[PDB]
Amino acid sequence: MYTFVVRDENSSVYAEVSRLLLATGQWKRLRKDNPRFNLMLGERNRLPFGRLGHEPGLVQLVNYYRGADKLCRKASLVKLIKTSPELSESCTWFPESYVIYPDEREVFLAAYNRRREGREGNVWIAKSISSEASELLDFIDEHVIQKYLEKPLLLEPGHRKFDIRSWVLVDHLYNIYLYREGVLRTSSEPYNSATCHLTNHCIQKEYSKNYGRYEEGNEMFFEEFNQYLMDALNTTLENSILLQIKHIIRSCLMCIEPAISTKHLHYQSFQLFGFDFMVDEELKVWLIEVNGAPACAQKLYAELCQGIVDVAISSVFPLASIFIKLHH
Amino acid sequence: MRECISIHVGQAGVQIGNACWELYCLEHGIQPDGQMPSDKTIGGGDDSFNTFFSETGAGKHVPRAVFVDLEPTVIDEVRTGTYRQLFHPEQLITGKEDAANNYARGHYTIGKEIIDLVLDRIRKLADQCTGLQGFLVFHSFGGGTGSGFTSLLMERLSVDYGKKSKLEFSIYPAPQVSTAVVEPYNSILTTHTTLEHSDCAFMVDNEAIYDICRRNLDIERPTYTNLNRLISQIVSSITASLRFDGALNVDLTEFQTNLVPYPRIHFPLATYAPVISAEKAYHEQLSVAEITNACFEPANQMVKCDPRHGKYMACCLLYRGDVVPKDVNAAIATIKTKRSIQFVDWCPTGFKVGINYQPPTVVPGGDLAKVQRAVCMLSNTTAIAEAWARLDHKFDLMYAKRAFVHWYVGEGMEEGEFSEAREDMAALEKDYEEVGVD
Amino acid sequence: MEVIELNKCTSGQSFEVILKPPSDPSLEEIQKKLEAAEERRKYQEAELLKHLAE
Amino acid sequence: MREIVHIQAGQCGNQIGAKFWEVISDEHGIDPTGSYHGDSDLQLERINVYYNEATGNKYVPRAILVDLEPGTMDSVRSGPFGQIFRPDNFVFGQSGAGNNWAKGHYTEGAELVDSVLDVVRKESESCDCLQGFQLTHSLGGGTGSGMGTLLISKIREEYPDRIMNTFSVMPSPKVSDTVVEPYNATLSVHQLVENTDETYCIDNEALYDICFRTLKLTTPTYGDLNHLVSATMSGVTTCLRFPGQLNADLRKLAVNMVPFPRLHFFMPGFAPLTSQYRALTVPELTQQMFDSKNMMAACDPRHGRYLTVAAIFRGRMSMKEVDEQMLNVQNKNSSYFVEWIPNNVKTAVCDIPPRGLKMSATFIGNSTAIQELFKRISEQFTAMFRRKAFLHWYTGEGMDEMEFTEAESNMNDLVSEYQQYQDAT
Ligand SMILES: Nc1nc2c(ncn2[C@@H]2O[C@H](COP(=O)(O)OP(=O)(O)OP(=O)(O)O)[C@@H](O)[C@H]2O)c(=O)[nH]1
Ligand SMILES: Nc1ncnc2c1ncn2[C@@H]1O[C@H](COP(=O)(O)OP(=O)(O)CP(=O)(O)O)[C@@H](O)[C@H]1O
Ligand SMILES: Nc1nc2c(ncn2[C@@H]2O[C@H](COP(=O)(O)OP(=O)(O)O)[C@@H](O)[C@H]2O)c(=O)[nH]1
Ligand SMILES: [Ca+2]
Ligand SMILES: [Ca+2]
Ligand SMILES: [Ca+2]
Ligand SMILES: [Ca+2]
Ligand SMILES: [Mg+2]
Ligand SMILES: [Mg+2]
Ligand SMILES: [Mg+2]
Repeated sequence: MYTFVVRDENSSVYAEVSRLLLATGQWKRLRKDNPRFNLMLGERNRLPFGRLGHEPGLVQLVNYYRGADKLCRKASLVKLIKTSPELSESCTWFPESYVIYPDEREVFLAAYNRRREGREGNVWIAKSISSEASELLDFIDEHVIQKYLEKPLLLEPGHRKFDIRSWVLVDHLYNIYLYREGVLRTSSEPYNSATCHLTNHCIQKEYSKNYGRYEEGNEMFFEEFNQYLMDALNTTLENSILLQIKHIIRSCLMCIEPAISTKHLHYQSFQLFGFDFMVDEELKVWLIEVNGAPACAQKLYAELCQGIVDVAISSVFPLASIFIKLHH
Repeated sequence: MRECISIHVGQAGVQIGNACWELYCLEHGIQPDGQMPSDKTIGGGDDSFNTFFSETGAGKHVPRAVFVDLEPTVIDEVRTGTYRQLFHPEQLITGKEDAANNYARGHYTIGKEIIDLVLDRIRKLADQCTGLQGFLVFHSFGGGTGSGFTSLLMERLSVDYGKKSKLEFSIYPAPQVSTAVVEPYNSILTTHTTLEHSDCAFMVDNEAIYDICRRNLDIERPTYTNLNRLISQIVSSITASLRFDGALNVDLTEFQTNLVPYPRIHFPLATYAPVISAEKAYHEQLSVAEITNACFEPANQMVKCDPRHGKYMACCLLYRGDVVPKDVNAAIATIKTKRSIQFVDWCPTGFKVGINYQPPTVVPGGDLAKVQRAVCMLSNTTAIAEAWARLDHKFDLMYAKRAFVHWYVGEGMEEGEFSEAREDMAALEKDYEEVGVD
Repeated sequence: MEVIELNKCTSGQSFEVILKPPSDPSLEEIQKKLEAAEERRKYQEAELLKHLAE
Repeated sequence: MREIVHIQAGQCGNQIGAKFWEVISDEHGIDPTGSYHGDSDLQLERINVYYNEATGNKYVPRAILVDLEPGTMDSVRSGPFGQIFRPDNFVFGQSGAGNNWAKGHYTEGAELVDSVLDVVRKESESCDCLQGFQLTHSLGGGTGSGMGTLLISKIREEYPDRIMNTFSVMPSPKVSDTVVEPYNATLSVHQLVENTDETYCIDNEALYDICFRTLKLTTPTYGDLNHLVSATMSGVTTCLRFPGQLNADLRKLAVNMVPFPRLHFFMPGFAPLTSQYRALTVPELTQQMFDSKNMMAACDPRHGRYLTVAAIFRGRMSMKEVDEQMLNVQNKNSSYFVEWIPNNVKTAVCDIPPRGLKMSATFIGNSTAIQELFKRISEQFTAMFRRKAFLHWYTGEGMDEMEFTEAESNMNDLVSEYQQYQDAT
């Protein structure tokens, strides 16, 4: 009999994981503060990594990688990509970005002034969209600024934007598992270069009349998107987009591996990641963000969560494929 | 030549001290009867080993050490053991009934009755010193004497030797070999009372030593004898600079200068390699690069923690055996491009290196195999605060219910000293996070 | 890197390699604590012996 | 030399006390004449905890035999090891106590108590470092219960800085002599709550069930019950009588086992309990040790939570395997161990096994389920007290009804105190 604790009630993914473990009859849940656990479904903030791996006779596993915030924070990612030689500023798959404190202000202007000088695309986005640098800087003082993909791939019918969410699982041995099923969080509004710009699933259901016109929940899954690519552009999702996604995933994860690996550590880590990608009109893939505590598509919760138990949990705690192993 | 006085307090301190002086004798070629053939200046001298050993007219080399325990049984072992001839009885101080794993009992009730006798015996050794530089104090956190009496002794020493340095070798409590449920209480209590009086303290977590013995020496259930043999190796490599010719950490003041920029943050993490079982007939001798790379594996640290998530303030590499500086720098260059080594912005990223050509000595018939070269890294990393957080958490669980507190109040201690010592620990954890976290 | 302060002798040598530049209470006050603790002990015992006398 | 002074009072106390000295005398290689004939230095390394050394290298138990009538003590003096006891340490009266706490505590007992304390003082004065005292007695009678607790109160007055330890036999209607046993036990428990540091609660109900259900004894006698008790007493004192690191003296044991001063009543357990040549593996000892059917207090451990536990394994065995099995018990049933006392289970291992066994395990638990024992006594007490039944036996000795009311309230407080910590998280 194995034991585990739940310390993140708001976790929808591991709520299902916790439900699956109990339904196995070979796992027992303890109080959130009972130390004699095998598995910790930890909280998102201030997880006490320092208290793990100090229980004699307990192989302890936690569902987060200590130090992974460097990859899953707006400013952290930008700094990691510019400062890591494994990635370098010669990173062809990451949008030109700059960290701005309410610092790289002078650098953001040096490149901004060159774009208005060159008369080329000079639209950016701020987060933690405008062609005027002053409006962005005045806004942050009330973050990060990267180039806004003004030439994005638009789905038809609709002439509309979207983004790609990929779920990546990393086990205690640091194998990279890419869930075969992704989702396109689409914008049900046509793209206007002068709600249709932010593909967020929440902004689409709250500020879009056409929420659900083309696809249910503004979510197009890979089976359909692949067929569209074949019918519209005479290509496959694998060749045109998925190769670049796999390349970006392992590049990012292999970069921080020396800093977060638990290979020789007194406790073990696994973690589910959410990568968000943008595709341009020329079928180039861009990394937008990495989510350290992502949710899953309603339809795929069952399959993904079951794969977490198979490869991430039962692999360390055996009982009595839906992933792609990105080798490295 | 400046002398150092070693003080061993409680069972842990006494038994560990017994293992270190045994190892010192083997290293300096001092026989159990105190005679030292290689010592040509009979009955005197100011050599490097004279910082730890005095000399009698008959040629005996006597450890500059005092053993203190509120119970006689442990120190009776030294009185009748192999090296009984080393010490004169004035150095071995024992009581009748111990502190019963009760800090308050060791500090107030029983400590008050024996503190003056220990000081007088220590004063006797200080009077034989032409230039005393300070003390090395060995003790456990968890015992009633090692925790309670040590903190009282450290207080009085600051009064009677305000200028002298004081270094600790502290045994951090581990349930796999612990003997009292209240050891977290005694740990916080003695760390709070001793903090201002200690210049540099090397914590050894029994958990880490235990697992090292099981994993690298193939000991199913290690005993104190197994643990203390290994701890004496680490202690020896740390004090070798005081006992041998050299230019790194030549006096106790240099330990503070090289390892402790912030006074309260005076707990360097010790990492040792290699640990090879003597049962392995043939073993591949590890290189300078391999044993240096091992200095950044948590599995080899004296306290299990992750320096990757934390910043460095200083780093010393102490090599014993066949090591030349060229190989050290080559190994360091390689490691810097593969490890996560972050220093605080206000500190240089570097290593103070010391090499002693004499390879490590091993107790004949012990568990550690002879090796061609070994290294002890001393790194002041903020990651060692993980041990404080673990300890303060166990403290909080029990104290919220006042569990066992009556044992301490009954000895004259006030309940407020608990939260005061806990507040001090809370501040200590805050300091570490300021220095190590962005 | 940069090697500095190289010192050599018969028994070994030491040096420093840099990879990158940066960017008490008195005896009286103690005695009052001890005697105060011993006082509380005697008080608590006296109250016990008072309870036993009753 | 941390000497312990043993006291046994009343019929029950002197009968279990005598068996206890027969058992440990054999373990330490001492014969009925006081001479040593063992083959291991471990037998004598801590022999001074319970034995005085006399002329001719004789070993004399540091035991004081007390009773208000000579009957049981005359039997002890003629028993197997009767001659080993110091003659001057037999302190006895003639009137008896009539199974009456008031007689032992206030009238008949008061006349004899000073004589006992004279012998206690002579034993203590010659102690290099006196640990404290251990008393064997029952709570349902008059001498052991009434005079036993009077002795405890007067010993504490003269030796307030010494540990007070008792083996207290709890009455049960299943194994009962008189109907007033709940009165005597309730009055005694209040004394114990205040004036002992450690009390092993030995329930005659548990002893009988083990003899009947487990050992297959259809008609158990007191002699059968005492065989379990003397075997348990040998186990719980193993750490005191042999060299060791854990719970090796009375005060360190109390520091590990008593988180709150009044909650010092322990459930003892023993394994194996067999009706016999078969080898008992380390996993088997551990499961049986924590099995309620091996407990001596007739309380369900799963009805409460463990504040603290002391375990002792005796015999040649794998200490590695012992550590593994103890960790398995806690990690498998961690809900029954309070989480606000980390690492509250301590384990000791002694190389010398008890007589007849290659391996044994003794369990000492501070569980909140012990409240079931005090609730049982409180219900039986109240059933009679509400009608003042049998009170005249006590008012005739000078006691007032108020003192019964206070003893009732005190034990109900004790039950409420245990319930408080059974819900703490
Ligand atoms: N490494 C090591 N740890 C020890 C040794 N002896 C005891 N300990 C640890 O020290 C703690 C117990 O404290 P002790 O040193 O035995 O107690 P004490 O200082 O003698 O004080 P008293 O309570 O009066 O006996 C526990 O955590 C033990 O695991 C030893 O020889 N080596
Ligand atoms: N550089 C860029 N170019 C083009 N579109 C961009 C962009 N940066 C962001 N976007 C758009 O803005 C949307 C929201 O981006 P953002 O990374 O802030 O989502 P978010 O982090 O606030 C919620 P989640 O964590 O689920 O992704 C993206 O889905 C995308 O449509
Ligand atoms: N286990 C055990 N219990 C006993 C023995 N003798 C009496 N008792 C119990 O002790 C209680 C009676 O106390 P007793 O010792 O006979 O009275 P006392 O002589 O005045 O102390 C009853 O609950 C009996 O069940 C015995 O030899 N063994
Ligand atoms: Ca000399
Ligand atoms: Ca000072
Ligand atoms: Ca009379
Ligand atoms: Ca008298
Ligand atoms: Mg986000
Ligand atoms: Mg001790
Ligand atoms: Mg009777």
